Amino acid sequence: SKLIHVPKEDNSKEVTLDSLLEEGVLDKEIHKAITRMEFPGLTPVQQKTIKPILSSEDHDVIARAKTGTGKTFAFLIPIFQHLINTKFDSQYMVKAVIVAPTRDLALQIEAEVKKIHDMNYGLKKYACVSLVGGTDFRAAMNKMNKLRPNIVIATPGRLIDVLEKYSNKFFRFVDYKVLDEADRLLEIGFRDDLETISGILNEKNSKSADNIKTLLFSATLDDKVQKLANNIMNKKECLFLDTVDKNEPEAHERIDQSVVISEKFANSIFAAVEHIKKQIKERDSNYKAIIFAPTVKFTSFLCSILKNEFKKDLPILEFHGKITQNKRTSLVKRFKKDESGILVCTDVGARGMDFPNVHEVLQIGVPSELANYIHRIGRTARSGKEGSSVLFICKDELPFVRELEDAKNIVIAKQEKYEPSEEIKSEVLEAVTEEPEDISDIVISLISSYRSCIKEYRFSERRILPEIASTYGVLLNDPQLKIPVSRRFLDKLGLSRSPIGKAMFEIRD
DNA sequence: AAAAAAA
Ligand SMILES: Nc1ncnc2c1ncn2[C@@H]1O[C@H](COP(=O)(O)OP(=O)(O)O)[C@@H](O)[C@H]1O
Ligand code: BEF
Ligand SMILES: [Mg+2]
Repeated sequence: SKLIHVPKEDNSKEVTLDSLLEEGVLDKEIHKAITRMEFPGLTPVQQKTIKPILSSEDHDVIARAKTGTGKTFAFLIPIFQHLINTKFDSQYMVKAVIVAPTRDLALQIEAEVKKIHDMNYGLKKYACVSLVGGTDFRAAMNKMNKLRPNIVIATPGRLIDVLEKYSNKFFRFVDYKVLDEADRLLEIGFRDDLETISGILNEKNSKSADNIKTLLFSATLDDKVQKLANNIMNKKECLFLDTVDKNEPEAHERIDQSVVISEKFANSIFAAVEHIKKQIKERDSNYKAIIFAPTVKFTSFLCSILKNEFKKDLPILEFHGKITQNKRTSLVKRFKKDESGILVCTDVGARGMDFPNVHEVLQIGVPSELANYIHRIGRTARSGKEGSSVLFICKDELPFVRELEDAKNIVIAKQEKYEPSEEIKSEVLEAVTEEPEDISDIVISLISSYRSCIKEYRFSERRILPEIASTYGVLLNDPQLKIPVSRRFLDKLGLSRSPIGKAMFEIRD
C-alpha cells in the first residue's frame, strides 16, 4: 500500500496530557492515570503517536523510537482512550490485541497495563488478560471467561492456540492490532504466525475484514518491514512516524559504548571477569549489570563462573528460555526491584525488558542478529538515565563490528586490546567445576551458534569456528587439544569432508 | 548440534 513518512522535526510544538485533554483527544480518566505517574513530560514518540493512532479510522501506523523512550504507553494510552470512546459497544469483547516476541515482555506489558489500572481504579473495568506460552491454558481461559478482557497481550503461538479454539467468543470485535518489536515478529519463524493471527482476526471481525488497525513498534526498523508487513496491514495508507533522523544511528546516544578485543574467544571470559571485578571495587558493590551470551549452555556455564567469582559481592541471576516461567517471572521481578546484581542471560532479555537503573550492559560474543546489538545495549540508559556498554570479543569476530558500521551506522569510538594474565586464567579455570563432557557440549553449542550467523556477520568460516572450538582446549588447559567426538556425530555436523572439521575435531570413537 | 517461540 501507500507509505507516508513523517520525519523527525526539531521545531515541533510540544504535546502534553493537559493539551490532549483540552483538545478533547483524551478523556479525563486516562489523563488522571498518566499524570499520577509523575513523568516530566511525554516522550517524543508518545507526543507523536497518540493523536494519530486515534485520529483516522483509516491509516495504519508504523512508529520508530529508540530504546527505553516509552514506546509502550505510546500505544497503551491510545488503546485505553479508544476503550473509553466505545465503552457501550461490545463491553465484554476484546478490542485490542498486543503481540510480543517473548513471554516476559508480554507479561511486562500486562504489568504496565496493571500500573495504568493502579493509577486509576476507574480503569479496572477495562480488564486485561495475558496469553503466553509456558502457562496453564485452562487457567488463562478461565481468566478470559471471568474478566472478559478488552485488552489481550500474547505471544503468537499460544494466541493461535487460543484463536483456533475460541476466536468466535472473544475476538470477533477487535479494532486494534499491536506488534511490539515489530521487526522481530516479522522474522522467519514468527511471520507465518502473525499472518495467521491477522488472517483469523480479519476473517472473524464483524464490521469488515479491513476494520482492524495495525500498529508496529520497534527501536529498529526501516521501510523493508512494510514489505514484510504488507500481508498483515489492512488500511490503504500507512503512517510512518520517526523520532530518528534517516542518517542518525538507531543506537541510543547516551549509551557509553566500548569493545574489548582479545586474541581468542575464550579470553573474553577473562576480560569480562576482570571488568566486573574492577566495577565492584570502584562502585563498592553498588553494581547492577546485564551480561549477554550466545547460547543457553554458555549462559549457564558463564553463570557458574560468575557465581564462583562474584557471589560474595552480588547476586547472580541465570535467565534463559530453559528456565521455567515462574522462575523467569520471579527473577525478572527481583532484578527489576533489586538495587544491584548481575543478570546473565541469552537474547530472551535483549528486547523490550525494562530493568530500571542498570549501570552496564556487557556482552560476551555476538547477538543472534545485528539489530539485537542495539536492543541489548538498550537495556541500559533507559528513561533518561545514563549508561555504559562493553562488547567482549576476539579478532575473528571483528567483521561483526564492521557490519555494525556498514548497516546501522554504529561506531564504537572506544576500542582496546586484551591479553589475560596467568593469574586470572588460573583463578577462572579454578572456578570451573564442569566435567569435560559438559565443556564439550558448551563449546559445541557455540560452534553451532556461530556457524548459523557466518553469512550474516561476514565471518571467515575457516578462521572463526576453530577459534570457537579451541575454547575446549583452553578451558581444559590443553591448547593443542581438540574436541573428542564420534565420526557419525561429525557426519551429523556435516563437517567430515571439511579441513575445518578436521582442524577443530578429533574423531575418538 | 544453534535466542526464541506450541506442546
Ligand atoms: N513519559 C515518560 N517519561 C518518563 N519516563 C517514562 C515515560 N513513559 C515511560 N517511561 C518509563 O520508561 C521505562 C521503559 O519504557 P518503555 O515503554 O519500555 O520504552 P521502550 O518500549 O521504547 O523501550 C518505564 O520504566 C517507564 O517508567
Ligand atoms: F516496548 Be519496548 F519493546 F519495551
Ligand atoms: Mg525498547
